[PDB]
This record gives sequence, C-alpha cells and structure tokens, in this order.
Amino acid sequence: SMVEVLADHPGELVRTDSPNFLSSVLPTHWRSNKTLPIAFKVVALGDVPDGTLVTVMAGNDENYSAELRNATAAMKNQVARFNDLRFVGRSGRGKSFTLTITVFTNPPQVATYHRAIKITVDGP
Ligand SMILES: [Br-]
Ligand SMILES: [Br-]
Repeated sequence: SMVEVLADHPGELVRTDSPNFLSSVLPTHWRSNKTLPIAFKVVALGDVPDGTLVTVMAGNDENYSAELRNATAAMKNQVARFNDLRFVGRSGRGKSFTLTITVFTNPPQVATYHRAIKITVDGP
C-alpha cells in the first residue's frame, strides 16, 4: 500500500505525476556525465512483477531526447534502482529537461519526474 511503501523509505520518496509511482530525489542542476549523488529509484505503488523494466528519457522543446547512460533498471519488490544513471546531454544554463519514466507493465505506463533537471558542462 502507499502507506506501507512510504514507511519503508520515510523521508526519501517524492510524487511523480502518476498516482501509481513515486521516485527518489534527483538534483535540480547537475554536471554532465557526473555520477549522481543519490542513485535513482522508481517505486511502484501498484502491482508490478519482478523483472519489469523501467526506462527513463530526458528532453525539452529543443532537444527531444538528450543522451543518458544506464537509463534502464528492473523492478524488484516494487523498486527499480538504477545503478548508475547519468545525464550526458546538456540542457545548457537557460533551459532544463523533463524526465519521463516508462514502466513496462502490460501495457506500459508513463510517469514524469516531479521537477525539471538542468544539465550543464560544469554543473552547479
Ligand atoms: Br544530447
Ligand atoms: Br552547458
């Protein structure tokens, strides 16, 4: 249940735009190709079988899909932990990216991370 899921990771998970998924917290601004400070996790509140894949993509109005590294993970006990997701493509200092999350249930579900993320060559 959502209460149970929150109680397993208190103070760590945020809403996505889907009622069915939560996520861990990403930086608001990060350096291109730098390892993330908190490994990204997508958390299913609904029934999602172990092994169900989850893929993320980043983009905005001038870059439909910015390069990522290690942008797929598999669900285990309702959590898909990305071991080393990296944001390679840069948004620049003036724009940010939306991160879309696709969970490959049958059929797939799309969610969006709750904040934009800026990616630059130097980072913050
Ligand atoms: Br790119
Ligand atoms: Br840049």
